[PDB]
Amino acid sequence: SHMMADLVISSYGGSFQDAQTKAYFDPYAKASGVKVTGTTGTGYAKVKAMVESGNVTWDVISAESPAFASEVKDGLLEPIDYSVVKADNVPENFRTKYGVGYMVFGTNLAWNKDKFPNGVTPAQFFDPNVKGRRVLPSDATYSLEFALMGDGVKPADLYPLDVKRALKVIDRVKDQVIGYKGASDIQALMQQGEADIVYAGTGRIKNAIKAGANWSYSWEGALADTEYWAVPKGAPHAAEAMKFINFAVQAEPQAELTRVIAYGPTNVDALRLLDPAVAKDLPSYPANAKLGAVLNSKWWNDNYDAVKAEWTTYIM
Ligand SMILES: O=C(O)[C@@H]1C=CC(=O)N1C[C@@H](O)[C@@H](O)[C@H](O)[C@H](O)CO
Ligand code: NA
Repeated sequence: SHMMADLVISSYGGSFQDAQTKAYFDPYAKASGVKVTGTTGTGYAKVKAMVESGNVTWDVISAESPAFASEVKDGLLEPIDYSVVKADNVPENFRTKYGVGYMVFGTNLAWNKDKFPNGVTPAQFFDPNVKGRRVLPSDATYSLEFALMGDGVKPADLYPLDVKRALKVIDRVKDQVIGYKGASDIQALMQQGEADIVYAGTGRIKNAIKAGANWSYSWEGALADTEYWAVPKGAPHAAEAMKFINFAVQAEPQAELTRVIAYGPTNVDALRLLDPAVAKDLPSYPANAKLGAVLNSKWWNDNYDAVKAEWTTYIM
């Protein structure tokens, strides 16, 4: 097998995609001689539509664990070729039949420092007396766990999610929620000063700060999740996709990703390559982990369809 066209990788755009281009896409292109083209739009609904039409234009996707669970459940993915993906320094739990866990990321409460000098706690985010333009994630995933922790549900007691309660909690501040947005849209709103309080990926928050946004954040009520490399069923360059995944999950590219954006590696040999201070900005850091929870992809696997049908009518 050899690439005669570009290898198309679907991700989330903005600063995270810039980080993937710098750590993974351009280094892979240089190492292999493959032309690599990053695109946006990754998500369960789009992967489903594309795979079922038989018009697969994405060779690799980046999938968050609930989207990945739905994709696996619908048989939308090629099994990973582990004769090609060789990464024994990536723990076996991340090397799944249909995807390779390559990143651990937190989703955190962040606030504009000038609007909130004393910060914002998850309880304050869901307090109608606290005035501020709020932005929640675009889907029910992450949003529901945040609402529940904001309402005093202990991280250890999160799952099974009390969906009715979570929606009643969001109801308290719904009139102050300006949007249910994707990661790139949230970072843009922070930088432009069009939002005052958000729930977003740590890397997006810290990149907005790097760009001059006077915002702060905390690990209180944060939700950690795993991101996977997967290959849509019927991907025209499925074998080439395996070679990219193999390259990308090695210690050095994984370290280059965490160098540019505050998301964590799955490769155990990546952290010794990085500044020891990066550890403290990751979900696995014990002082951080105790203040939030880890997304339960088994619960989402079993409840996503029911939650989605409700969420759509809820935001509309
Ligand atoms: O793009 C990012 O920086 C981060 C990094 C991994 C990831 O899946 N991200 C997106 C999620 O934080 C989030 O935007 C999610 O896709 C939406 O809320 C819809 O489920
Ligand atoms: Na979401």
